[PDB]
Amino acid sequence: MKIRSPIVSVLGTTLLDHIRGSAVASQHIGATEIPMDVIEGICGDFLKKFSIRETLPGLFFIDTPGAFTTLRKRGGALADLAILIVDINEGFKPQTQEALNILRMYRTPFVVAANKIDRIHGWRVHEGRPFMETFSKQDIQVQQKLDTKVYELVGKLHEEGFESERFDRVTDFASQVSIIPISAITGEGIPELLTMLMGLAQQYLREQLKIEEDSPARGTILEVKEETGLGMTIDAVIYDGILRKDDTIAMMTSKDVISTRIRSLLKPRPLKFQKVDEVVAAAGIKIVAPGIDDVMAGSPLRVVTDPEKVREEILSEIEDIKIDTDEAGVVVKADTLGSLEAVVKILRDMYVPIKVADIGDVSRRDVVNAGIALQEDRVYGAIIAFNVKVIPSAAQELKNSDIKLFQGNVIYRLMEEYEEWVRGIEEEKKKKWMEAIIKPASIRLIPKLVFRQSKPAIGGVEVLTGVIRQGYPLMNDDGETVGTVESMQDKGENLKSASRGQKVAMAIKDAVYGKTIHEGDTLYVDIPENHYHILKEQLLTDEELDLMDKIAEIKRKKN
Repeated sequence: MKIRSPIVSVLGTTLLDHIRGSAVASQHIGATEIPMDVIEGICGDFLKKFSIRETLPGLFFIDTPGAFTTLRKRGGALADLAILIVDINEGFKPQTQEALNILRMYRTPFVVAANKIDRIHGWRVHEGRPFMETFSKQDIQVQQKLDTKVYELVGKLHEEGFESERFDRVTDFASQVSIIPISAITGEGIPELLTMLMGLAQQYLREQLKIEEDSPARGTILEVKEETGLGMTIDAVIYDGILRKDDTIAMMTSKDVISTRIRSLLKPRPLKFQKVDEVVAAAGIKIVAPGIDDVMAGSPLRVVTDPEKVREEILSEIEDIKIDTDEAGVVVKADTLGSLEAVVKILRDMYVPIKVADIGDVSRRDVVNAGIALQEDRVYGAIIAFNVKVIPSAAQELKNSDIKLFQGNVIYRLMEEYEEWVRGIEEEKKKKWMEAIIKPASIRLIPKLVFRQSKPAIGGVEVLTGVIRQGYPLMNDDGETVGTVESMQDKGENLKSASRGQKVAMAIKDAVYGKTIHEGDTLYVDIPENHYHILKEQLLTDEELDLMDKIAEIKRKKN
């Protein structure tokens, strides 16, 4: 058993391009590894406070700015730590909220590198010096301008739910994000950037770094791409175990689990490719093997021991990111395995059930399924398609509304759009169910306006409070039943609903003037006990509320 190097993804590049020079100024495919001794050489005595430095090989940086979403293992992120790069002059942006969203979602410890400090008006570069050193040599007004921009970032982070501060002012390192102002182009601030990473390693990394350097290699494919001279190849990161040139490895394709016997393991040329016999966890490597081509970026990579065990172990990992059930509802489609897992994770996070989740453009069958799910709660009758096009065959068999389609290349916007969409469809529901509820309404029988005594009694009437509807039951001042609103007419208009001080000619079935009903009388809607109870959730105008209590008192004298 060994303790490997933490894997660090960079979100938001000359960062590693000048960091690579850091060490070279004394190789992995898709990654750069900075040995611990080099880190200590760059970080003065600032590191001497972190005891994990004596046990780590160094830091393994993934050369993949963001997919991070593609850098994933069973359960989530393959990265142990992460740097979120923000431009300190431009401040926040969209891709920054998308990254933050993803970082908290996967719960990965991270630091923010407030890049481009060299671009602040009046700043004087001090090549490769720690931030504190260079900052203290700047003019008082230049120092103030950097703190102003930093605090604007602290502000945005706060709106987003993260408390944070410039690294040297952080209180409680576990909950505040540490912001390290830097300049990638210059080496300014890089020392503290690395010290805060060693800082996060000290705070959160233990058993996650333990590997069994002899066990069959556990990795993840980040790129399936052609290469001159060696057709299709695979670039992978190994996080546990050992991979050998003669190994057999299984991986997921878009349809099935396959395996291939490796022909070559290639890495960059030391200090185009260089062949190697093996690689140990904490490695980025290019693989040359036969039946790849349809291999999925983001798929697990496993050297094969037992074909049955490896096969189902891979199948189950993917089973969680697919879902093709019948129940629930909501269809999700992303352009990649990682994205898909991110979206499904966020949705699954919002307890929103899913019926479909897969890769590829929206298809007729996705629309059909959005329908089968629409048949129960139109809130599910939606298609959420992340960075994926809509096949013509489905853009037509989708014409019939009822199934909303959210498109976009940014995940939080789509989610925001979903939630609010659900909001309207959520209000445009109570309402629908409200109509079926008999609201409070009061009515006054205008004197000297009797057009008919019995049969429908018919008289001029004024709406006192609320809204009386055709069919509403009417009762006495003493709770006695009087009749039912048969029909209404305002001047020449036939109505079923009348409010305010409307005044109309009203036909009242079952009522009889100078008997059951009397001119001048005030009649009240005979709301049903149950309907009344539904005052909760369903709750009016300051009048309908006072009236509801009155109807209550009125009936109360009998219950």
